[PDB]
Amino acid sequence: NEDHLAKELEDLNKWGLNIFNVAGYSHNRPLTCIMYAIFQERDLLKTFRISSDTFITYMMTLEDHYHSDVAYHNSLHAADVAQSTHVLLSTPALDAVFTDLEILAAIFAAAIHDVDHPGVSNQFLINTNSELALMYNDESVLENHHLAVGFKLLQEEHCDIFMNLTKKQRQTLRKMVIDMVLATDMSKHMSLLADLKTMVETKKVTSSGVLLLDNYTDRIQVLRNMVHCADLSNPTKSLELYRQWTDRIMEEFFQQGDKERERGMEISPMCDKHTASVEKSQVGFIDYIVHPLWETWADLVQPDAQDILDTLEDNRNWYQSMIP
Ligand SMILES: CCC(C#N)(CC)Nc1nc(NC)nc(-n2cncn2)n1
Ligand SMILES: [Mg+2]
Ligand SMILES: [Zn+2]
Repeated sequence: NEDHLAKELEDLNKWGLNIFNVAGYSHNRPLTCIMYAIFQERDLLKTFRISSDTFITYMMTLEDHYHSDVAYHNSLHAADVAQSTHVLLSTPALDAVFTDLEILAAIFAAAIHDVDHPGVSNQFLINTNSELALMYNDESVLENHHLAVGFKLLQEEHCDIFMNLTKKQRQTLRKMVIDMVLATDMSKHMSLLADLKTMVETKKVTSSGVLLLDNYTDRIQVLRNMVHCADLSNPTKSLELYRQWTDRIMEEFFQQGDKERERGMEISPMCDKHTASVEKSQVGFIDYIVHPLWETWADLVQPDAQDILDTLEDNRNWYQSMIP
């Protein structure tokens, strides 16, 4: 088992590490397992003076706060987004661009970004007058909640993985994590993409092909988009992995649609299992959301995302060919 897990972790720094296999070989603790691996790999425990005890205590508690009975927004998804963010941070076009604190913040944001997800959408929470929608005035309702839970868990006994950060680093990391988790709210997608396109249109690059990100606004705009890209990365993975993600999201969608139907509500797009095409839903998702984003990211970091973008396009056309 340990040999199988070690073999899978040979792909720790690669797009398309098989996180499903990691879950299997870690007795369904993919988030704790992959986060420990990532933090060891980047020397983050040493740099930020985090004991293994504190880190594994926090991570196990965080993972326990992902719901195992939701089909998609469980800790496997979190583990995938964290590992994908870890890969994106090391894209050669971003060499030496981000600080250690920014790296830490992004990976942490990815790990916590869907914690305590109920397996329904923001629109569902708003339209059912949820306590969470009330608390956050319908504004990034889930994403605010994920932040609330992920941060509060830091206050549990032996859980404050940021204890040895400086005061300013703690404040700045909090702000950055907030920015990156809120950037996973799909209501912010068009704004984020507009800003990414602006950065591409005005990009500055060194002689070595590395992006120049002078001011803090540009830096956080790239990091926000990076975590959003990782969140939206399933269609950019090898087809055998993408198909497993699609199976999981459609299970979660159909379950929400059943709740909507039983409440006498209008069923959300793609959530009616008696009429929904899984394949049409994926092609629309890619055409309207994922491909505009990832093509723009690819342009920002060219040529480093070329195989990722080609895989996305190939998967899109494969799904389109499977439409009934
Ligand atoms: C906020 C992220 C979210 C979005 N959008 C919803 C959880 N991610 C997501 N991931 C997949 N993976 C196959 N598919 C979809 N689909 C969205 N329409 C059809 N599919 N969405
Ligand atoms: Mg989310
Ligand atoms: Zn997510």
